[PDB]
Amino acid sequence: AVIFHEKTKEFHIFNREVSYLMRIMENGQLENLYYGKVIRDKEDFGYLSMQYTRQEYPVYGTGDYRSPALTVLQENGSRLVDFSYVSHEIYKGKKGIPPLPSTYAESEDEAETLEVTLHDQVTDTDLVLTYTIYEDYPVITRNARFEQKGEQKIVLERAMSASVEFLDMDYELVQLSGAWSRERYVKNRKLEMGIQSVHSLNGTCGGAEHNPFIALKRPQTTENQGEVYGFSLVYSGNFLAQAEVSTFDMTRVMLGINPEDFSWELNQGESFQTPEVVMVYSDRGLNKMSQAYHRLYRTRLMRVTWRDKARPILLNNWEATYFDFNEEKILKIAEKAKEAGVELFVLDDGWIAGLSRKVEALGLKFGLWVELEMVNKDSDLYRAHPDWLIGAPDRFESHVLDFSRKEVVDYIYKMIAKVLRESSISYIKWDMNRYMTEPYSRGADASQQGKVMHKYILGVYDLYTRLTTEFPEILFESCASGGARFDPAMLYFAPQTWTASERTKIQYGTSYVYPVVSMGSHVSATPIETRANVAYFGTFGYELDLNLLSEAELESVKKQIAFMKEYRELIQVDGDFYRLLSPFEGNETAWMVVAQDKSRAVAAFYQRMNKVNASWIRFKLQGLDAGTLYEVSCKTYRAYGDELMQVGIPIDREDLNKKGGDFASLLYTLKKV
Amino acid sequence: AVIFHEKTKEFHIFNREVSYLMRIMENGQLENLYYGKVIRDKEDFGYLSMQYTRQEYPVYGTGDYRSPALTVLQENGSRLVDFSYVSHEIYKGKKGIPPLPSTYAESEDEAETLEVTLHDQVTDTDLVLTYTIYEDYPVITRNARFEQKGEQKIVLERAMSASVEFLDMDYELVQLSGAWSRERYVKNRKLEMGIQSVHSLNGTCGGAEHNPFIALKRPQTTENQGEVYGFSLVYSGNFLAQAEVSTFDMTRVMLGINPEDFSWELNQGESFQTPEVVMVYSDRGLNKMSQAYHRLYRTRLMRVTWRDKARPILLNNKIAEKAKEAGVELFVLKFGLWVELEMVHVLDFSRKEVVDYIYKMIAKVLSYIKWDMNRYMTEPYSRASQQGKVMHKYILGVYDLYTRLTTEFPEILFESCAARFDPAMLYFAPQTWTSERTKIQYGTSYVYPVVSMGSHVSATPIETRANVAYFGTFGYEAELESVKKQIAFMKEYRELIQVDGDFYRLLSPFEGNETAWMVVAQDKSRAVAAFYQRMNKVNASWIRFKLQGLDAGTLYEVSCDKTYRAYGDELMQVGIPIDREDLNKKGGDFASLLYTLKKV
Amino acid sequence: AVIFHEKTKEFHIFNREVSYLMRIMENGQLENLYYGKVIRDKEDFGYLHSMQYTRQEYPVYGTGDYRSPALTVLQENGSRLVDFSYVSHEIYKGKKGIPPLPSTYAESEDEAETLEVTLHDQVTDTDLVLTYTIYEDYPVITRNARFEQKGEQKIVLERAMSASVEFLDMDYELVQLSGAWSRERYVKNRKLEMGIQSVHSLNGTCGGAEHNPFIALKRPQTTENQGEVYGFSLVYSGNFLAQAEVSTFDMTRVMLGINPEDFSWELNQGESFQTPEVVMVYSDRGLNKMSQAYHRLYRTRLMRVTWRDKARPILLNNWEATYFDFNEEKILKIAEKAKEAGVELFVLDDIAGLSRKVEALGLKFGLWVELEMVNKDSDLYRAHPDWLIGAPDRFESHVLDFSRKEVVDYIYKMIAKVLRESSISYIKWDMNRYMTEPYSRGADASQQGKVMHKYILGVYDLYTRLTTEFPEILFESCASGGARFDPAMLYFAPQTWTASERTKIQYGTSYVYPVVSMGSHVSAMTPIETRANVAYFGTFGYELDLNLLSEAELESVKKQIAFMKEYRELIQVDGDFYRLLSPFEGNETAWMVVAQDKSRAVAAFYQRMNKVNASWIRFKLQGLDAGTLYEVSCKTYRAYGDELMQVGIPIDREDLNKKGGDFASLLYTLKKV
Repeated sequence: AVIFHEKTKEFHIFNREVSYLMRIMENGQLENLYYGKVIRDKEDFGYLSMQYTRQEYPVYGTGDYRSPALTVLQENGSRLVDFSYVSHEIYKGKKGIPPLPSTYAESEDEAETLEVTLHDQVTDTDLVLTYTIYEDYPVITRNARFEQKGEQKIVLERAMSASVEFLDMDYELVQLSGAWSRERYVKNRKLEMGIQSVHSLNGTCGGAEHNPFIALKRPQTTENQGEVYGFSLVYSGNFLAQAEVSTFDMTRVMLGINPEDFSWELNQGESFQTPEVVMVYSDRGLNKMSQAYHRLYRTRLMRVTWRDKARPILLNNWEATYFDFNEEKILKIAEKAKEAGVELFVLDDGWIAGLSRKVEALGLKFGLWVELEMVNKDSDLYRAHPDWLIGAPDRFESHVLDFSRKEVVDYIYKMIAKVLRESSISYIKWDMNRYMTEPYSRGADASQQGKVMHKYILGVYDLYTRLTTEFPEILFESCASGGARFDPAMLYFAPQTWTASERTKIQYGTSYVYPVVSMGSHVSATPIETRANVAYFGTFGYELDLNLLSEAELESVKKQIAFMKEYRELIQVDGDFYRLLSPFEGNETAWMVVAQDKSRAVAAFYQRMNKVNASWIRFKLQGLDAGTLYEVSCKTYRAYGDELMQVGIPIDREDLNKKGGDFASLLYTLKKV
Repeated sequence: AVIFHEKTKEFHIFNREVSYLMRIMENGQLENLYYGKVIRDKEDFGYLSMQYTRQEYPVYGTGDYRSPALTVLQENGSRLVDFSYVSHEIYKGKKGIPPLPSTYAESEDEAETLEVTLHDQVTDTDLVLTYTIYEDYPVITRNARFEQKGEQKIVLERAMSASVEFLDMDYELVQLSGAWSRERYVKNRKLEMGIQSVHSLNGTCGGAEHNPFIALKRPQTTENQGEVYGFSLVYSGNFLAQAEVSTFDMTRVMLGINPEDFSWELNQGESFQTPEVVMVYSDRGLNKMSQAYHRLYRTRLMRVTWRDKARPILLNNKIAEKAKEAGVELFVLKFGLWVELEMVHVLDFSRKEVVDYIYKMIAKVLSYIKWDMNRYMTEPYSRASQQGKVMHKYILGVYDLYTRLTTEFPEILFESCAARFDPAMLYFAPQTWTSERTKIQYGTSYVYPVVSMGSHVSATPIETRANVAYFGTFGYEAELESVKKQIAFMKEYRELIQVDGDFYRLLSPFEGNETAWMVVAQDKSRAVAAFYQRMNKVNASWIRFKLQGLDAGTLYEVSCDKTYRAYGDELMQVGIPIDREDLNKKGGDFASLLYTLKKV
Repeated sequence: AVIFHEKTKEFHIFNREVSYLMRIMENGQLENLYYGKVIRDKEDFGYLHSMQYTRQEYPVYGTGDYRSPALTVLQENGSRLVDFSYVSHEIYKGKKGIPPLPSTYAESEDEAETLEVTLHDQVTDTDLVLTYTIYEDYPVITRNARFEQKGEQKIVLERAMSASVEFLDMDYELVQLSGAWSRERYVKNRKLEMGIQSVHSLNGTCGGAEHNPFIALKRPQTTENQGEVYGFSLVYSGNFLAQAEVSTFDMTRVMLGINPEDFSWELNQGESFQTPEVVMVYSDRGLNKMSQAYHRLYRTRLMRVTWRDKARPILLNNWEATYFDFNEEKILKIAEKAKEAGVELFVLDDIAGLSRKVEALGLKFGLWVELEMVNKDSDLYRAHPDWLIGAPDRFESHVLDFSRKEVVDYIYKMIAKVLRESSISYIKWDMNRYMTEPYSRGADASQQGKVMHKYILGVYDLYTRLTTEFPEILFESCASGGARFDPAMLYFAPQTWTASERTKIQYGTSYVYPVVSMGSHVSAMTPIETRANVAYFGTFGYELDLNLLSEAELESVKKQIAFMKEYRELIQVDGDFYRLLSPFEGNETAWMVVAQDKSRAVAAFYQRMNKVNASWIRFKLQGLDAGTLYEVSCKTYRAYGDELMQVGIPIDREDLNKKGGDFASLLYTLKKV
């Protein structure tokens, strides 16, 4: 799928519906030509002065006067660098960057890879650019890598993964942002002459106010037609998503790691790796782009032994920090299992090895709650190794343990593994609810400062690596209270995570890029029916006390559990998410799930505020198969596919008025014949 | 006046037109309380983490999670820093910045100054914040200074000049952007979560891409009513103008020099001075802000010589040619010259050797001299700890060269061309060089005075070009007698257009195809107005263009350059009727008209 | 305030705030010149000077007219062509009064002027009179028309518009007030484009049931505090037609009047026709000042005297008593619930001895009465089957005819017989049906074109005679529908009937109606306090069942009654309404009332959606003097007027949270020193 026309010195990245053209300029740099819909192969695209050309990896210190993408600092105090093409090679299959998480390929003819090498002469460093194209998907990935061959000591202050340029300034930025309890809201803004960007500086976790995602769509693009470009970045630390335009009407969008406190330094024989981006092109709409992400992340990125199974039905329990009484817990589960029929029970706080075997023998699994920090009073590390705590000297400390140093990592792994080795724990839940302040390391030289954030992230990554390669049979939750680690990397390590009108808006916002399975939803102590109807789509759980609920509620939860146990196979692992109505610019939301052979479906309709004496409603589905006699239920009638998609399902708005107040909802079920 | 309210530790500053208030908080930092319309005095404005409060000089790494305005690197390798109030004092006047240009006060009853000292104990560094309030105008200036008293070295990585915060995001950023041949086109955008900014990294030229000026206005503000805020930076090097809104709807703007390739080292006993910013508030539209800026720049900024004096008419390309004296006062090839003192391919003004060499070389041959530069910069390196100061030192070098020349020869009038149209040059070079020129002049008039722009007439008829070129400095580059009549007119009104007048903008080239402006004397005695079309139409409706900034009292004589008399009120509401296809099509497209409004 | 410059033949009406300027053309028609800000009087306006392009006062089709006409008369020749010419004019002082319809008045003959111009046609020998009135110390102008027949020829009228105002440019917006019932009188604004934009009402009876007869025309940048805005209102209750039309030459034209869909009035020798009145208000400060002008004018010079200054009484209603004709339970009610709580008016829904008993307890009495409706069973039907309204050989499904005088006199005799014996002091008239088959069985073929305009005059004269016989009875001109809410009913009946979907209705309708006319009520999700906080503004009333209520509620109702009885003098009869925040943009609402002298005020605001982790709010008020110190909150502090207007009152968002959920209210009160 990759060919090199030697006569013109240009490349071509084929696919079924994606094309990418590159060329080697006279100066020796790399220039883009086209990127979008597929193009038939031609032998010469010749017919198609910096600051006026589209580059692949710009560098400051030349005629180009826009924002750069790379910045080095030599010993003599200069920021000038340039370097050109020396060699390249075409490979087959993903190789994988070792220290960082990434995607992978199972077979051999599933993907293709191109690696091109560029070399600098004055400072003697090497830069390697990697491109990857997936068969059967419209997805392209890229990254970069630095290697030093000479003796000079260089310092890296700016390093971005990707850089893409266009020739037209008529687009419409899209971003996901919001504070906690209202996070991942959809915002969109028009491009204007200058700079527009989003970023994050929380330190410990990823973006808590912004999400490492950014889109670029035409003004007329809607859920069903139009052009759209999507960029996603695989990282958990500080980042920067910038999209500037120039007065000459050219757009340049870049992703990468935040250069706010990046001061990485290289020596001879050392090397540096950078996170990779994922680019998807869709000419049919946001539905198609979101489906591309859903399929790719569900299949090619999540850990094996969890891609085909369906998640269990958890049942946490709230309390007032009572005592460690044994009989009450064992009686509680017996009630829950015998009656409700759930399949997993989790204990919280500390309120235990012997307790693990009893629960398993009863007919259900077990789970725990863990947090990884230290306290200045009783952790005994404060009186054992005071320096292991983070914080600069002579500065007041407002605690978080230092994961930069390898010894700490090993201490915890040897300690936590001591607990995960004799009991039958099959579920655990990681927590983090603190922001990094005063990021100074007491175990590093003054010249090695500025690597602290990246080293911290690498440390948490390799701790997860060791733990999950030692005990490959348990499940993980990314976060419990922070709600700010919702990034693809944690999905690679922890298969899921934690996130009613607020819930509807949040889920609609977050379904642009992440799959439905990874979303964690629960039912808390508005009738239970609407909460169940909104919590069906995703992981399903309960946080309730069985004593406080009457028998009618027990029958209701039994029915709900039966329904979810029936349909979770379709909803989670084999389906396609379709968005129909938007919570924004309206007061109604709607979505549905359709199997891969167009044979079953589940559609839901929600309301936010009651309307009196309003108009009647038509509910138009999508994604079905025309010319197939579907049978709709929930009252049954039969209808063809095309007319059901085109005239919609009638909705009697008095019927939802009976269902409740201000939070009515409905479900529908389809079949084949 | 300014008061310090020692009981509650609050500082109040005001010109009877606006009221700004600060407060010393618990940890010794400063806060912001209110900034806008003037308010009276109470004694206790007490009823009114760090990431939610409003501060006027933020620092990163102590709980704040937004872009900081200060970043210093210490030997230990850390980048953390704290400052606390230690003392304060009050001046009367304006001491001014020794090494950098600034606005100057002449009498001591014209402005009052506040200075607050903040001290850091770990690095033994001093921070001084300076505020100035002008009497008779609603303007405020700020800057900062850094002093080191200890022994260890520290390095400045980012030093901004201002930081102002609000409590709502309901605004609309106004910027002034463009490219070569089309500079300074007005653009509007809506504030939204994230960061939006304008920057410039060109080199020696001062804002070749965006002019260093931003505004911030309500959605409903037109040219005649509404609120507006104005920020202007007096500098010629690389700059940056952020505007960030958080998720709690808290806007925060900041101005300063670009931190892209800035790294200043401070040793024992050393000092660093930052450029000064100027703020203006208005509650009656953009016009009020425009007159405030215009009057201020040409009142206490431009040289004391070319202030009450009009500008000479000029001509470009010997005694035989100069014998054609049709009213021309000055010739360029009295006498004027043109030089390029910076190209040889670019000199290095950071060192003093080249400065002295060129000074002697020019003073050897040294009433009108120009200055040209046609290249930006390339490979910013100088022949190891001072490599980051090259841009700022180059700017300081051209600044001191200008100072020496203007101190030596006090009469020679200098211009400038390249677009380096900053408020810096005007301090040394009082004037600068600049159909299509209609939109360029309209945009530039938001901040700069009308005398600043240098207009010329090239070789469609000539009358329209003359009409558009009257406003500014008039110049040149069967028909000769018309040229005699043109210079006859310009010599009659330049005492009003140039020195004593107020500029008003009536129609807008954007969102239309008309353009209208006019000037008015200090009192309402005389005026001149003009209305330029662009492309002629057909079956258009009748026209009745009105007037503003005018007295609602006495009579006027509307000499349609047919004379009729009318009161001020009507001229405000009904307007002057214009008959399309009778006079506008009489000349064709690009039609223009003039008017006069003598009083009695 | 009116001067005729006979040398130039132009009129000039001015009021030290507005200026209307007219001219007489060469062919005998009237041409407009200017309308807007006041102008000093000059000696001549010659320079301000093809029938389709000139601006004409009262346009007529034909004779070169090509836009929509304003007058259309049919003659026996079959022609439809007329023209008029100026013959005379008259000037005097004080309003005179249109006898058949209602209108504003002047009480001192030094507060108004008048101009009457006469136009004559010779082919048909008919006369037309145009009237103009100007109020001193108000920016308001009125105008109407009148038709007279002199010759023996017969004419038939098909179009009759009350007014026609026209401008020079299309840069405007249209502000209409339109909605269905239970969501009535919203605000929809619409731009102007080449063509026709209009609103109308074809309902047979009541009218104004989906489009209130009001229209505005404001600049695009006009807000509640600055801008230029025009106002037009129509004093009528039947079918109306408000039409704004623009031409390809960019010249708007707005006209009001009667809907000509079923208007076929004819004029015989010596007859006459009178058309309704329009009211025009110009404001240069904004919608607040325009609304204040309407409020003051309608409250003073249009509402019936003997009620313009006294405050309305607190009333109580009982509908939840179901339907049982027992006795002494109502006595126990009025004795120990209503009287004790402090309500002075007790309204009974659906003899004479009971009324006297109620007065002994110290209360007034009320009643409910539907007048224009009959049932086939009703004795009236059996005895007089033709008195109804309908057509032969047509089905219908019963409205009683008022075109005939016999029905009017019968109804008046019956109702006066009822009222004389009892001590009634409050009556609520009702009408909850529309008119279908508008045909009369008493007129001949020629007169079957005026019944819809005729019975409106019938009901007008019925109220005239009733209210002049009993000049001490309050009237409420609605009980279900809220469609008779227009100025004429206000002239006859001082007031009428009307949380979420109520704080928006009131905000919408307060543009052109004083807050005295509001028929607010309290009825029993939400707490009682937040409903009272909305019901305070306007007439206060209760619709509850005090028998079924707990003591905690009866302890708060007394406080509510005390507060309303304290502040109703300020709120109703002497105060200026100010609008601060609008519900059609955000999710908050706010208003306040200020006394005539800046001495005291009351403010409040509401929210509709509960928010979490939101931003700070500075509730800033206006319409107040920056003179002195005053503030009380509910403790208190002190502040100057200017500071209070510019920085506002801080609001702690936690305080709203504890004051209930999703519907939070606050009340503030000011003082002098």
